[PDB]
Amino acid sequence: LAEVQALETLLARELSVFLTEPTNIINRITGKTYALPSTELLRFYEHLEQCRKQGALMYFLERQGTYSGLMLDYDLKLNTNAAPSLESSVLSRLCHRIFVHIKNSSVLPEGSHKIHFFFTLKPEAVQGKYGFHVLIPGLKMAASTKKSIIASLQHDATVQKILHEQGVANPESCLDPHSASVPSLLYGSSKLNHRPYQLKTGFELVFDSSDPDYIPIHQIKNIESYNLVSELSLTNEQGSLVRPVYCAADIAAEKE
Repeated sequence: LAEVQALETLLARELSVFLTEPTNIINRITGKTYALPSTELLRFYEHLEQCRKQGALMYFLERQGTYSGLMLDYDLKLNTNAAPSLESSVLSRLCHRIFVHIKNSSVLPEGSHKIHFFFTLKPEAVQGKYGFHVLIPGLKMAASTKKSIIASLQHDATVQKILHEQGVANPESCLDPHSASVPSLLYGSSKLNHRPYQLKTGFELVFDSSDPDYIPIHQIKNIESYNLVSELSLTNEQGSLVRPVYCAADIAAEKE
């Protein structure tokens, strides 16, 4: 733990400079809030990944803010008491359905862009409920656009059919309706009494405004070869694999 303590004091000395005053990151272990600029987020995520690779206990939260990446928090009750299979072919269709509502939102920028979907599930169940996040960290959109996509996915009959076929006993009440507001847990961190979400697989989706009908979805190879906490952050913009796709958003109106 010696090398973990060295990083913990390093984080404390590098983030104390950004202590909130009369907010994007919360350290629930220490109860201190910080206002980090985007230029300094990559160094922060670089230090967390070091602590993650050593199994350090951390509990950092990331406020989704008004304009950031999209997260979908599912809390599913399964037909059996075992964790969901979540085969790659099933999650690929989920990506397609999620993207159909993204394209229909009319916020995507012009040109060719790479979208990355990430699926992390909770290791153990809480109150008989299993959960998994669908992180689209590089695709930055407004909070209202997230509520539109979330509301559409709640009524998406195709998504409900897939979940029910996988054994989900609550396909209509599993998607958190407040997914656009809850802070995103950084990858390696979790509550003291709960295990951290583990990344199963990610998918790469290439989209071109020229040909909108061609939507190839391929699985990501060597995801663990990247700074996972940085690639999965909804507010990171300096990732290597995940490159930001800035969607249309009225910044000020979205805050008001």
